[PDB]
Amino acid sequence: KQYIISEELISEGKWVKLEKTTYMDPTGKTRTWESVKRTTRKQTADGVAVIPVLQRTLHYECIVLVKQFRPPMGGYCIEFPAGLIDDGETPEAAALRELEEETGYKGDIAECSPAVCMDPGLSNCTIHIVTVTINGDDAENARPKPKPGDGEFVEVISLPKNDLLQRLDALVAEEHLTVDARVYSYALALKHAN
Amino acid sequence: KQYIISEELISEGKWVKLEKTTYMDPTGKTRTWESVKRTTRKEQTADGVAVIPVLQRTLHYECIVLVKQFRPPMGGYCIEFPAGLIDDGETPEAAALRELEEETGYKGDIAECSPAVCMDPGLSNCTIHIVTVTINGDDAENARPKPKPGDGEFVEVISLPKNDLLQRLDALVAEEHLTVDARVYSYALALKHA
Ligand SMILES: C[C@@H](N)c1ccc(-c2cncnc2)cc1
Ligand SMILES: C[C@@H](N)c1ccc(-c2cncnc2)cc1
Ligand SMILES: [Cl-]
Ligand SMILES: [Mg+2]
Ligand SMILES: [Mg+2]
Ligand SMILES: [Mg+2]
Ligand SMILES: [Mg+2]
Repeated sequence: KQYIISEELISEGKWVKLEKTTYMDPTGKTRTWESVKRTTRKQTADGVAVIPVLQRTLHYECIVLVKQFRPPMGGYCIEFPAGLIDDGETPEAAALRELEEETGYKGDIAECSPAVCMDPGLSNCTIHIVTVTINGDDAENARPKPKPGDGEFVEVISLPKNDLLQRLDALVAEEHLTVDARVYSYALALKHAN
Repeated sequence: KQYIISEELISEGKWVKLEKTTYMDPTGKTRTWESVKRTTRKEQTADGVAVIPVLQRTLHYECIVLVKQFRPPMGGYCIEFPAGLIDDGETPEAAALRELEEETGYKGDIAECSPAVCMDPGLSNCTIHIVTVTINGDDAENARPKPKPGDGEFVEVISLPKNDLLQRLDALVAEEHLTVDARVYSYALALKHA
């Protein structure tokens, strides 16, 4: 019933552009929206986010997260490891590379989502959520070597999966950080299950 | 260590703006970023709310109540948690219960309310509270729920069992052109992983 009529460029930066979208509502009334898009997509999606399950025998399973200064937020955020998918990369492979660059961990693909939207009221940004287990007992993950590209400054924070939500709430209360909504959603459902 | 130096307007719409952010990196070097922000945020603790609505009924498996809407930024239909912006002076909890009723017809009870969490911190400053609400579907008020959408809001309600949410979401994605929201997918993945 609904569809895009036209998109007017309002402003293009190097990384992000702003558009005026004209669309047909289900009545037959023409309406407008202000949309954002990244200029970097071709791809299955703009990016990947990695859910990295760190498994070490005789330890709690942990979820590996990253803390970074985020200039749109003017502050530090706690997120799943994540980045853009390179021209001609599969989402799986983008996931293992990002996880290594950002955390030093080398992991295994467990499962891969379809393309899912980041903030559909605002942007067309999409990611694949890639679940990855990390054999924390293998020698290659013993002393993880993070390989951060230019201008990435990443702190690695591992939290137990079985208490994820309480541990994040504690970091927020103590450290003036913003947790990522996907992280929080995941943490919430771990408590809401069963 | 890192902090904002300046924020320069590039382009302001009625609803969304684009800014050039200058910040200090942890090496002591100036860098820039392109930041999106919504024009509607005032004194709220966040831009919006998303509602995790747990529909409870005697002799029924618990359902998660979701909404399907056309999203002009995406050029297509998206499956999301019920959600909207927080009105000036409104509490996140009030916004949540109101949005939930407007979009779905259901009258919820507050369970919990997150701190403000970021939607896409590499792109925007946009934040929400994620509000978990239970719906007593045995209450006569919630028997034949009537949406009360606002102007230009066109919503379909989809209720899926919590105990099979991820497979049911995948089935819907198999049947049509539609994108699942990343928070919904994250929550569904955690329910499997638990
Ligand atoms: C119903 C009407 N008051 C309205 C119309 C469009 C929008 C909007 C939101 N985000 C991006 N672009 C446009 C908000 C409100
Ligand atoms: C590596 C460095 N040239 C760089 C710097 C900034 C960004 C960026 C991304 N999204 C929005 N705004 C800015 C991407 C890359
Ligand atoms: Cl897992
Ligand atoms: Mg990253
Ligand atoms: Mg990266
Ligand atoms: Mg809404
Ligand atoms: Mg609404």
